[PDB]
Amino acid sequence: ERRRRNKMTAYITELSDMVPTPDKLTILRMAVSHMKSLPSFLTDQELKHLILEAADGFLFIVSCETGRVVYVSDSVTPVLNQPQSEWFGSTLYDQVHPDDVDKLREQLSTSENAMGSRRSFICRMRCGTSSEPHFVVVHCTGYIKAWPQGSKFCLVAIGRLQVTSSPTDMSNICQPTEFISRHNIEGIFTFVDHRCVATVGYQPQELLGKNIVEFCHPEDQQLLRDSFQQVVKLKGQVLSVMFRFRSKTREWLWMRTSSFTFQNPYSDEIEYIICTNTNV
Amino acid sequence: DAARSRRSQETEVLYQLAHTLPFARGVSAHLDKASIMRLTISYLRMHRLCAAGEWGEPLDACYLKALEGFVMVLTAEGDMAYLSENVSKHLGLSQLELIGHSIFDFIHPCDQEELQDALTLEAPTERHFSLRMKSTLTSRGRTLNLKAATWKVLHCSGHMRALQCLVLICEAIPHPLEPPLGRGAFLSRHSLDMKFTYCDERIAEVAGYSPDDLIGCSAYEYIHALDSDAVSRSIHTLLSKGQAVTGQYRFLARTGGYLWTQTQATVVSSESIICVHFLISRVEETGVVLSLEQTEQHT
Repeated sequence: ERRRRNKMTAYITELSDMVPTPDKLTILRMAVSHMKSLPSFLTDQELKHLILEAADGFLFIVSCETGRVVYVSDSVTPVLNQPQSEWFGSTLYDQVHPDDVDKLREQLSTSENAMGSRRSFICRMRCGTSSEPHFVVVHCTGYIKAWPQGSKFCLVAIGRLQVTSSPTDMSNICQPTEFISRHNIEGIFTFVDHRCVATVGYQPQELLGKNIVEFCHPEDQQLLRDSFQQVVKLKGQVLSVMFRFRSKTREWLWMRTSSFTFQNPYSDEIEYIICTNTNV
Repeated sequence: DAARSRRSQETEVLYQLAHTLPFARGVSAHLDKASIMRLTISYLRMHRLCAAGEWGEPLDACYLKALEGFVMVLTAEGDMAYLSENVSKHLGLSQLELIGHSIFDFIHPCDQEELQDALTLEAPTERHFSLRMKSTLTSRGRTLNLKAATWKVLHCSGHMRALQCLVLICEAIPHPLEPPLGRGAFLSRHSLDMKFTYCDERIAEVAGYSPDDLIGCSAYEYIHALDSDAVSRSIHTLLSKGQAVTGQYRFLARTGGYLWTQTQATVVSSESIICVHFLISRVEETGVVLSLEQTEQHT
């Protein structure tokens, strides 16, 4: 209770610094009149702006029966690089990836869930395109509302980009420089991405089921073996090795393989070894 | 007798100030003096913050209604500058009891470091993190007094903005049925090592797998290697906090190719994991074999 009286001192000092326009009760008097100088904690407009500061999204309202856009907020332009010209007068199906139409229609159905019911789904929507449309993943959450024929049902929703972290080759914009593989602890190719075709000349199925040593120059094979055994004895830390890899055609290639073991997040057992194979 | 008189008038003007608070009539009758002070100070601070924004419509109220989570803006010291009302729907604790207090008195201890690194492939100011917050809710409502409060995992996403604030939308991961089922999703059950113990039949339409063949296999074998790290981190979160939401990742179809997916995982009770996978794409690169099982099935 000495704490209780001392927090109340601090508080009166905080309100001292907060009121622009003394003794504690004089502070309280001028703060009373200041509060009356200005029912919810925030205004709906303030909360709207706060939400738009948090999420990279836009509000839309569409008819449940046809997807017809009845409203879109101007923040659809910074979000999707799309003028309001493109949304008003169209339906939501005009904006989404064709493969998403069915899902959208099911989300817009009010057969078993209507007035006040919630909706949460993911679709892909058209963005501003210079020359074939380009789609972006949008997470939509909203509710069903009778829109004042009679009052038809409508989805009132916010669509957002970048709700999580976004999910390659980045040094040569034209031809791939490397490919990722996975191996069992024995060294057998159990996963390779299609960039193998451009980097070493083999189709993925020409590597899967075979051992990486089978593609290593004999003079380098022991070094590759040593490095792989070492990465198996390490637990997730990357180790690099450089060796001569045999192409499907076009001779031997210097290749940097940097590997690490994938540890099961629970059992800590080795799921596989992950490899980035880069033509040096 | 003059000291009393002055203190009585202090309490009177403080209760009048409580009457100036932006809440319904009669709510101030349930507030103590410390709460009155905290709420008034925080109201003035939030008004100062909203006045710094460079900008009335009936469609405004739709925004919070369209959100599933709640609004929370935190200061640079970690004090809960503002919370929207619907916070009561997610934590039981109301905005009355939470506005003006420090977030760290309601965060799981082992998450305080993560939050501290958040308050100081990703845009520089954008924030995505999972936070265990104190919640007094059960399936029957607000039945827990604050000391038996449980930890609720919140997927928080937002922006560092400029004093400097962190403005977040915080969403709950729903806890996971009966036919008829919907499109764009399937359900799976795994042991803690993520080996399949059950999988929705819709997987056959989605990726061409029969659920029986997946039983016993490691889920990590079915993700694209490019999504390796991310899925790993998600599972780590799932193992330490009890629930997690993955990013977008590629799930390998039976005979080749992959499809884009985002899943919510929940640890259940000895323990097991339930995954709800929402599909983003149909199978892409259908004629491309990537895994050894894929070429074993393509033949």
